[PDB]
Amino acid sequence: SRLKEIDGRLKSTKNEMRKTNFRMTELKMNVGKVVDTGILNSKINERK
Amino acid sequence: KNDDINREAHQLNEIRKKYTMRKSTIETLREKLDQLKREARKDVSQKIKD
Amino acid sequence: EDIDIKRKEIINKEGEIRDLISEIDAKANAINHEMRSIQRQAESKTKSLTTTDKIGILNQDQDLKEVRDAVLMVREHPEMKDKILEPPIMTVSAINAQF
Amino acid sequence: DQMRQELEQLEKANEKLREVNNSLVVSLQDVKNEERDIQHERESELRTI
Repeated sequence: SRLKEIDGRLKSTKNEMRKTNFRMTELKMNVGKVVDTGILNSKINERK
Repeated sequence: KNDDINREAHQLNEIRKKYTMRKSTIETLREKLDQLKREARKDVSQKIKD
Repeated sequence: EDIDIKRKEIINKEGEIRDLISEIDAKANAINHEMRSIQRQAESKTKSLTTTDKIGILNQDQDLKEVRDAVLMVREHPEMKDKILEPPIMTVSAINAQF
Repeated sequence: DQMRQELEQLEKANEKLREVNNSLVVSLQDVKNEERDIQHERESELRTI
């Protein structure tokens, strides 16, 4: 019974590891969202 | 490899936004200034005939 | 968009590989403790007196096992060790086998 | 960058999970060895009786 409890804890820990790794990689993939630093500069120059 | 391709993507995104910036220059300076000067005339034959 | 897709694919591959890291750690820990347990068993067997002393001879019979337990308790009990000694099979040694 | 900060935090969390998993496997293997020893003792005693 103790072995089964520890095995269940082990499986839960492995699932948590997989979830955390995939969330980390999703955080990495969130860098690729299109960040834009363009049009504003033209209007800045014109206004100045 | 992923980081290298991401850096290339960011460079090209900045390039595209510089292009959009030049497009905005076109829209305002090329046209809005053109429209402002064209309408500022109000056909001076107006004030002249006044 | 294409680079974002490739980045997400490679990143999911990285996450999946990272999953197969701590699982390998679990396997390594289990195998290491198997190593330790089996090595401890080997060490205990090596420590065994292999029936050298007459107390080791006492390992060969249930009543002799009780006698061995009594001898061990006597060793653990100094008050029961000075007054009560090991049996003449252990304490007393004959000169030869015929004696 | 903020996603990278959370990436670092969850990397620390994943390393902690690795340590917890290793400790749990240590305990599991020790209890397995205890099970094997108890079962062998049971077999020996039952055979003798």
